Amino acid sequence: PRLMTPPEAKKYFNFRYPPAGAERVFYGRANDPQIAPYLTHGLRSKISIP
Amino acid sequence: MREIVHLQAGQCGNQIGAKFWEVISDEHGIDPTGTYHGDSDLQLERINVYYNEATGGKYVPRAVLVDLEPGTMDSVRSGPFGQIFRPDNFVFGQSGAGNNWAKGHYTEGAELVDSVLDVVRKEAESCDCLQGFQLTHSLGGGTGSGMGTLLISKIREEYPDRIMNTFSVVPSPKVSDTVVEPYNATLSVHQLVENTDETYCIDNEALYDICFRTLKLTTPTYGDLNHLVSATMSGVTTCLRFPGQLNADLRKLAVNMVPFPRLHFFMPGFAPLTSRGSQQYRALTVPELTQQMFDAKNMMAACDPRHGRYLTVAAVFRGRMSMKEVDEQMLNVQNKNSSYFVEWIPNNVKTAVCDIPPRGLKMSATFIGNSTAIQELFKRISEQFTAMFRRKAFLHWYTGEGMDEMEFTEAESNMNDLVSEYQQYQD
Amino acid sequence: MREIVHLQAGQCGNQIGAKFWEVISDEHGIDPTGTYHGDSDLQLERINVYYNEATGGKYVPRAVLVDLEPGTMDSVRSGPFGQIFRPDNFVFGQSGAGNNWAKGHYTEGAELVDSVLDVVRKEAESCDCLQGFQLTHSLGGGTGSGMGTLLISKIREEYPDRIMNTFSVVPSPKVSDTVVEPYNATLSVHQLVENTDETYCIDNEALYDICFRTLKLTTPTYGDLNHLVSATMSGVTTCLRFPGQLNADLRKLAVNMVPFPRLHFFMPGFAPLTSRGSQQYRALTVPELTQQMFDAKNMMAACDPRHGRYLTVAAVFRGRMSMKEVDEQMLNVQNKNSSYFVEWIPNNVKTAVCDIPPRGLKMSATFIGNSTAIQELFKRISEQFTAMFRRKAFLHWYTGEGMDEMEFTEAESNMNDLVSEYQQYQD
Amino acid sequence: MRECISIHVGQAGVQIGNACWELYCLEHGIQPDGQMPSDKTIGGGDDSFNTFFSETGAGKHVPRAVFVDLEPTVVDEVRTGTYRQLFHPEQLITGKEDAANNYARGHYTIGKEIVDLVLDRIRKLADLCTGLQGFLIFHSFGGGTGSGFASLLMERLSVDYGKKSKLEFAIYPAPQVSTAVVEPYNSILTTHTTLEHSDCAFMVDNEAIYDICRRNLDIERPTYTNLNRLIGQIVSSITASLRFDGALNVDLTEFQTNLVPYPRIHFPLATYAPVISAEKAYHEQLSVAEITNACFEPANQMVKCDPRHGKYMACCMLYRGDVVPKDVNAAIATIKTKRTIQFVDWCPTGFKVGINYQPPTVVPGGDLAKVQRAVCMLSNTTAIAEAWARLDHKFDLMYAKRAFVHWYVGEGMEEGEFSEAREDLAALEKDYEEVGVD
Amino acid sequence: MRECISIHVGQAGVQIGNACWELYCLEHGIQPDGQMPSDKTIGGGDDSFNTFFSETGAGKHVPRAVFVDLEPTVVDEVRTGTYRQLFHPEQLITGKEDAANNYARGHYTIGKEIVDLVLDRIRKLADLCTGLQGFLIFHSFGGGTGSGFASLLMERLSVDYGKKSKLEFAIYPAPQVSTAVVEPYNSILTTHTTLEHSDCAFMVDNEAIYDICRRNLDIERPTYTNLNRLIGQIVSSITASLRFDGALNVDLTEFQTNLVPYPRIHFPLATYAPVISAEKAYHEQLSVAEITNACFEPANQMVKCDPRHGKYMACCMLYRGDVVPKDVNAAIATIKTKRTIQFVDWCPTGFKVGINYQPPTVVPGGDLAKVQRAVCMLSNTTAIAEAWARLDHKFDLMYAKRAFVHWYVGEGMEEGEFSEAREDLAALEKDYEEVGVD
Ligand SMILES: Nc1nc2c(ncn2[C@@H]2O[C@H](COP(=O)(O)OP(=O)(O)OP(=O)(O)O)[C@@H](O)[C@H]2O)c(=O)[nH]1
Ligand SMILES: Nc1nc2c(ncn2[C@@H]2O[C@H](COP(=O)(O)OP(=O)(O)OP(=O)(O)O)[C@@H](O)[C@H]2O)c(=O)[nH]1
Ligand SMILES: Nc1nc2c(ncn2[C@@H]2O[C@H](COP(=O)(O)OP(=O)(O)OP(=O)(O)O)[C@@H](O)[C@H]2O)c(=O)[nH]1
Ligand SMILES: Nc1nc2c(ncn2[C@@H]2O[C@H](COP(=O)(O)OP(=O)(O)OP(=O)(O)O)[C@@H](O)[C@H]2O)c(=O)[nH]1
Repeated sequence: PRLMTPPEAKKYFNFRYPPAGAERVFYGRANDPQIAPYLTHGLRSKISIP
Repeated sequence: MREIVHLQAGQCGNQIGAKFWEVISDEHGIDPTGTYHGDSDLQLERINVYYNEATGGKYVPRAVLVDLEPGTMDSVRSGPFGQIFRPDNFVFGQSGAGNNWAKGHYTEGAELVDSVLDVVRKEAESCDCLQGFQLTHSLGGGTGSGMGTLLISKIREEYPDRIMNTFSVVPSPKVSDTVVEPYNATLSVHQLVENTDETYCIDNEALYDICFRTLKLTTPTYGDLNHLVSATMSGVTTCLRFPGQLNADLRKLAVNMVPFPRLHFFMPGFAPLTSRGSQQYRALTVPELTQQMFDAKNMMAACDPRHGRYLTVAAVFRGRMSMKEVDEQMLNVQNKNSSYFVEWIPNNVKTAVCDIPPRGLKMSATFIGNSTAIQELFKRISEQFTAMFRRKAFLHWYTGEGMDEMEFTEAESNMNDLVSEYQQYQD
Repeated sequence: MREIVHLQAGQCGNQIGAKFWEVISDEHGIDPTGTYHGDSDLQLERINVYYNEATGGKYVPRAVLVDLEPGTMDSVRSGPFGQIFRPDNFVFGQSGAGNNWAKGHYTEGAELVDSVLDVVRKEAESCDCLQGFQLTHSLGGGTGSGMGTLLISKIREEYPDRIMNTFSVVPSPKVSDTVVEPYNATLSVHQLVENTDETYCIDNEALYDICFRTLKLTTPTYGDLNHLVSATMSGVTTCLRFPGQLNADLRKLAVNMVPFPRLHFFMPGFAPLTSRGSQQYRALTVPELTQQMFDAKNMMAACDPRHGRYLTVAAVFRGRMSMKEVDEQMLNVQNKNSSYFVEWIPNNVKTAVCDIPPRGLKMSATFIGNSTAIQELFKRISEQFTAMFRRKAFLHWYTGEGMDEMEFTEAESNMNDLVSEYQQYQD
Repeated sequence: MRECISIHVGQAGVQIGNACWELYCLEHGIQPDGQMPSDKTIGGGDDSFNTFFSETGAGKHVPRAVFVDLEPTVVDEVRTGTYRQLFHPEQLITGKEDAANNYARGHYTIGKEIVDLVLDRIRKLADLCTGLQGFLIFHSFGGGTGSGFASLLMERLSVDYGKKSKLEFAIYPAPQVSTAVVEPYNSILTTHTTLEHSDCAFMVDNEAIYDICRRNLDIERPTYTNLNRLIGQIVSSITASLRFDGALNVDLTEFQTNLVPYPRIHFPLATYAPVISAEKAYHEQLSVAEITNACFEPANQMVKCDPRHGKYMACCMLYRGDVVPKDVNAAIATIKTKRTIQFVDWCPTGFKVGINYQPPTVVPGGDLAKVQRAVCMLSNTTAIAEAWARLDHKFDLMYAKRAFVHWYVGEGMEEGEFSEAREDLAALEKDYEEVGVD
Repeated sequence: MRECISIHVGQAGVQIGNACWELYCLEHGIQPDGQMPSDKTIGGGDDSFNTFFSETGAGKHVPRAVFVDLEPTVVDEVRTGTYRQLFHPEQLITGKEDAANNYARGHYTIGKEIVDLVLDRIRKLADLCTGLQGFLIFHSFGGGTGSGFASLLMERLSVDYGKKSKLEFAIYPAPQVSTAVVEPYNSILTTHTTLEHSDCAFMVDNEAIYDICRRNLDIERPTYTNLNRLIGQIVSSITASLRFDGALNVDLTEFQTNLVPYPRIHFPLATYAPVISAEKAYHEQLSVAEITNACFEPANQMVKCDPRHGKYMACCMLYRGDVVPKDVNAAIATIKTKRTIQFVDWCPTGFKVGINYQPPTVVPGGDLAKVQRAVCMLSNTTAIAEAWARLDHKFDLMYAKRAFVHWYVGEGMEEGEFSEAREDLAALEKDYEEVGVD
């Protein structure tokens, strides 16, 4: 069988078709090639220490 | 998101659609095998409007090919992009056409509608949210007329809330080849007006004249003429697929172009047409584009609107331009011919700017107009229909399949009403 | 644990199962010699539901072959997997059949029921605790209907606490080949309706139509038809043998399809059927599977339920799915045709999710249907009996055996009761 | 001391049970082996695990739960999983036959010979327990196995042990989605049996669980993994008071007394406010106010109920994390001043606050956010009666035409018990508006 | 404290909202990442950004504005811009269907299921706000989506919050240029719906802005980028009083009280005097005198109204930069001595002066000048009635010949609402006529 996707066509295939490992979550076109240094740090703003 | 599914019908539209489709793939850069060679993000981004995607990077067209004669389809299937189209989408009947409107409208269509309506509702369930349908066919074409008139009635009740785009070609006024064609036209255009909302009017005689005019290459192929008309349909679709502050929806345009319900018949208009030396003899500037854009010689659809006046004019511009030049060029034509519009509506121009230039040139545009130049068209057929209805020539065939002169009476009577209606509101 | 024991009867069920066990064995990956090639832990895991253990890693099929004629079994034993089949399980009669129901139900059966009963209980004692039994045969089969009717009666009192799965093929409506075939139908279905709890209905004409539609290969084998139905029986049995959050027990299912006792006849439904190009033209997506799952053309059992309505719907899904695409898809079809269900019961869907995909395709399913479409089936035969019982054709054979038309009187009376019964529940 | 016992009935109730212990072993840092590193936490089994685990001299944290099921596949499958060494094989009570979705079959045919063995586990777990505040029951109403078996055992644990709490948790039947039509039989059977013995029932619905995933979590296909992770966080949040402390400490005994107004009705609702996707909360802020605006927002609850179609009587918020009481009482006062929130005037105050300084942690390979200030909302309203009102018109038509009755009377039952429930459910419904009306 | 919430409706009004926020991030120096350098301005969110940005302890500046539109093309593309990480994903309210330039389609067909979403944003923005002096609405009269949607939204925000100010900024229709002929339809619909709820509307027109480009800025081929820069500068200057201080500080509330003479008519005109190309300003000098002659020069206004065709009522002069009252009060006194400046005698004084010491900076890659002394001229004059007078003779024609009526009545509307607007417009003109009469 053919290759699942051309090397540059994965992102739009994932975006247009959410079945990127079954119907998976895709973000916008902007973040498709961006670096993602997000999963390590925290989310909450802070705790105001008096 | 909002998508479009295409209909390919009539032995003509069998030709146009492939030419239309191969242009779009060449516009988007997909190889004939179907494996898109990704080069432009935006054409990658907005290919979903017309295509679904199979496994392995294969954009399947959402088009429906229907006919009766196999050899046309076999030639189409053996074409450069037949592999891109589906045997599922290859639907046909088990009979020859004979170029009879009613045989496909009453006899042959009866056992073929069930198949296609199932197919078109299958693809309807495949897609989520639609703008509507577009149909490529002819009004003077026997198989396209019979099936097209049938399906447009059927598609109305199933989805009366979509876009019923129609793309038909007017047969040559000087000679129709088909001598029963004025019967075929009158029957079809009768059914068309009630069921349609948009109609593209194209005549081939202008296309030959344009070939002598700017193509200058004496002996073309009809496919080249298809390459011309497809560019007109490509540009009006570049609005939807491409970004830029242009308002693209046909409804966005339809309410802008259509003043009143019965106005369905419209003329295209295309931008720079260039000959052998003029490609490097042309100073491609917005003023000279608008000049050639508003040239009575650039007319290709029916005839010169010089004999009448202009109800609605709308031109979409494609390339790296600005609001101001199109604005000043817009005001020039108002000052140029102020008297040749109607006092009914001033500022009858609608403008949309596609910032995405085509592949092969940068400065381009497309024009859609609703002028008062269609009177000559149906009045021509009026003398045709009357003289042939005068002595009911070639009638024993249509009485054989089950038709009567009474259907003809109201069809032309409806035609006569639209003759007056175009007359009163301008004259 | 809970296991399954099979019976193969009638010369069709000889060809039916023989494809069906090879389907099971190759799925589990055992060689023709019988030495299992250990590749999947889970298939080594739940093989015990159908196979017992011999010395050296050979899994004996726990099914018993019964017949009267040598040649049919001569093929299967000389067939690819006759070696894994048991000569101990090959019980047969020393007489021909004649395709006469009474001979197999009164004459030939008498000296063979003793042996088969002693056999089946021996494997019954070999195993611990069944779910029940399943049978491959034909209602239109001469020896299959004759033997099974006897055995189903005897097995009822022996073990009235298990599952009486029955898999019978309905003959071709247009031509039955056998001319006394309808007589066999009455004699079978009359006794079937009491003793059985589950019945599968299969027709070859649809299998032919399936071949023209999706197989598109013109000339198939009957083994191909055996392969198709084996895929159908395998799918419902993949539920029991394979993990995944699906509740698989037939009684877990049977209580979910059977609102009232007389509902024994059920129609199957299978998952993606593809053509020569569609394999690489198909995006294997949840909608198009379910769209193809609910296709009147993908129907294969008897006839189109469009003429009637749906009593219950139950489809089990095999592949790597989630609980929500199955959730949303039922809402789509529920809203699509809400009226074509019965107002007696809303929300008649019974879905199971098997996470262990098949070997060769990943995303699959199976559907079992109980609709209001069986009326035409026994209606069709009903005119035959009222006709051919008007003057009693072919009567001297059966009457010579000891048959009396009184038996026919109640058999038709019972079915005409079912005619109203199926009619009254929906109408 | 301060401990409890978890009960997980039916294979529907076990994969969720697997997840919570997977979650629970995380905050205690329990390695899949069953032992800590060289650090010192083991002893006579007395540390943070003593309320949840049983880490005796062997050094292995023994979970205080029984995973009982009647189909061996998944329970043997999870016995091939990751923490199966931690799990005790006969605390992983399996069954060889199912109930065919039939309440009575699981209540009469097979449960008799199994509950005694389960009782053996219960008493032999009871002896090693010291305080054992109560039981934690995970089940389902539309149980192919969960419904019938739970009913008989929750009677047997009630009759011998009628002096302690029993905490039950089940998925409510989806109002417009039903995998089968047997559930209206067994679910109403479960309701009438439980009410006179059940202590405090908490329901949830998966559709809204899915709905929130693609609302704020932005997940258009979650799984049981996430679904169990969400509810596992819920049961983790309510159990943080037993694990750690805060400004004040509360117990399930206080939960029962202060939540249920009157007998019979013991059906509050659970909600978690800081449910959000990964990337969202990073570039905003969450404080007491907006999460309190989020907590009581009518579309944030996992049960299909409109609070404006009912009236409030109880509301319990469980502030897990570091928050000062200042913004707490200020916010709820503004909530009290809110006119749309129509509490019943029978209760001037209806707010039970539980403060625990411990920040809720993430699960590795998870989808939740990493939040310090969190709240679990435990509240009851009379906007719930329409759910049973939905079920009764679902049930009344079907009983009139008596579908599937041959299945049930075939295995030895009759219609009198089915008759009992309809006026009992009528008894439930007329109680709801009478307490609803002033 | 001192803040507001900006509203950006219409794919016309979305790029302009980007540019001002782009312009805004320049003067306060926001890096596109979302955080300052190592320098300390982050905290509880209280600094120059607190009036516009919500830079919580995460350090990320959150614009207090919502971008709403109905086509995903541009919004997703600007979500592919440079500051999209700053922009909240679903404050970028996107849409999937258009109004097709139809006011009522954008007012009735699709508005219902979107306003609930944006109202959630508004309240969840309102709760975190402290003072929220009002709202900044960016829209357009000839709105394909601007017209219908803004009109519906400005209703509920008025009815639910009728105690705060509402700032309306929109492009006025071009007098003789018409890209669409349904534009007179929706425009008059917007006016009659907004005259009784809008607080203060401010109109601009493109043609004169283009005319300015090639007169003094010397650009015969500008773009939106410069166009949105100029109005982006315009709103930046009026918000400088919120940003920085001066000798005295003025607020929109004073603007409302001191500009609108009487109810209904709340339509002043804004003009910025130092609009000069870069190289011109070099070899020339700017002082209060000549720039004030320029601001009162008839052709300097961006709206096609003729000052000596009308009479003046109010005037606002926002001196942003280094100025002293001495030359300030002298120049305006000379204007009072000027005879061509014909104010209405009802107001002996009509001058509202605002000084701001902060000089208007240039923007990198821009086309403005190096301004040290600047002003926006906000004034209302009777010369505006001709524009609506242009509209009605435009409007009265096609209404007699009922062009495009089938489209609007096809989606469910009637001519009575088209009827009401004309005497409303007649009411304004006769109102405009009477107030012009002494
Ligand atoms: N394909 C094709 N069609 C042409 C060409 N020139 C004129 N036509 C006309 O296009 C019409 C449309 O084709 P169909 O609608 O498929 O015609 P039909 O229904 O099969 O019956 P006929 O019109 O008699 O051919 C034909 O009737 C031709 O008269 C050409 O060069 N190529
Ligand atoms: N094996 C087999 N059976 C078929 C085929 N096509 C139709 N059948 C029918 O399947 C039925 C079942 O076979 P059996 O029950 O074993 O037949 P029998 O009892 O020996 O007597 P007959 O039915 O008269 O053949 C037959 O009656 C055939 O009519 C086929 O291709 N192969
Ligand atoms: N609690 C729970 N429910 C699930 C899960 N997955 C699907 N469900 C739903 O919960 C229901 C489980 O009820 P039952 O099937 O009766 O469970 P049971 O009584 O233990 O018996 P089984 O049928 O073997 O599972 C199913 O109908 C599903 O719709 C899950 O992981 N956990
Ligand atoms: N405010 C603004 N207007 C623009 C810009 N560019 C062009 N325009 C004008 O603004 C008008 C846009 O109005 P509408 O077409 O009603 O905009 P909409 O209601 O958001 O919906 P669309 O029809 O899709 O644009 C156009 O007619 C242009 O003449 C721009 O960058 N900003």
